[PDB]
Amino acid sequence: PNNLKEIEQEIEKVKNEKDAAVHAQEFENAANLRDKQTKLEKQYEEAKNEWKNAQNGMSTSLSEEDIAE
Amino acid sequence: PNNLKEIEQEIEKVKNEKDAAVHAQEFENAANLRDKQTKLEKQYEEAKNEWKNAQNGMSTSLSEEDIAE
Repeated sequence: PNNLKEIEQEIEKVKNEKDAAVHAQEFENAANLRDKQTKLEKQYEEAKNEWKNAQNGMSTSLSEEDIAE
Repeated sequence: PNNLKEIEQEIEKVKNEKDAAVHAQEFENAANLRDKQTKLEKQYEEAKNEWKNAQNGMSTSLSEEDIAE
């Protein structure tokens, strides 16, 4: 639902940014990025779990409209 | 003269120690070790240069005792 998409993208760019710091020996910034990534993943798990939890709230059923299409 | 040896040994263990921090994502310790390694190499260059500076001061001569041995 257009939420875990962008959140996952931020995790990707953060990981690349940390890799650049590691190869450049900029460990001062790398330490901050490591904690930031953990923050992103922590909220990522909660956001995904609540989404699938709400998915079970409603049941997807077919209808003659779908077959008509 | 037991000077470049001891400095090189400390540089060697520091280099391995930094790798331990990097693989363990201990970036805070990595920065501290990185500065220490640079400081040691600074002393290594000075000690190595001044060692051969003293060596060039005198010239080794072949005494007849060396031939006798």
